[PDB]
Amino acid sequence: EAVKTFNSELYSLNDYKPPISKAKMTQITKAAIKAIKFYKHVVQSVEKFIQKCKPEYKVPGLYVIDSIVRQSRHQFGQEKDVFAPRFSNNIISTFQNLYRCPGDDKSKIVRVLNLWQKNNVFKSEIIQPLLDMAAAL
Ligand SMILES: [N+]
Ligand SMILES: [N+]
Ligand SMILES: [N+]
Ligand SMILES: [N+]
Ligand SMILES: [N+]
Ligand SMILES: [N+]
Repeated sequence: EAVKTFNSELYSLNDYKPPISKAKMTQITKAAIKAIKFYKHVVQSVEKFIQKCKPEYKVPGLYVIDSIVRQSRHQFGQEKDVFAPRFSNNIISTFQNLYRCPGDDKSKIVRVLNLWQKNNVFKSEIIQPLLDMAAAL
């Protein structure tokens, strides 16, 4: 139900040509956060979206992760945020999927990683392999 509403908004990305509207991203993020009880379902849905989506939607999918983790850290506290730790479990595979984006979108991913590193959204042991994966392409 809370997960149904989130899935609905997430998959609605398919109706749009990137870049995605701020208002749409906000709606997806707010739905994720309202559904914090079901954070595992939320993370699983985002990961599935990114695995299966067309190449033009990989960066939008990453922005969904970025938007959820930023809002959750702001709203619940960096130490208490449940989203970044849960996304970390499969993150190497998530990014393997993300890097199968158009070559003109690769820089957008590295930008996100650079900001995550600066703000310590993940520790170096997670961020560095993700940075290494960009360089290896
Ligand atoms: N998808
Ligand atoms: N993309
Ligand atoms: N939290
Ligand atoms: N959280
Ligand atoms: N992930
Ligand atoms: N970021």
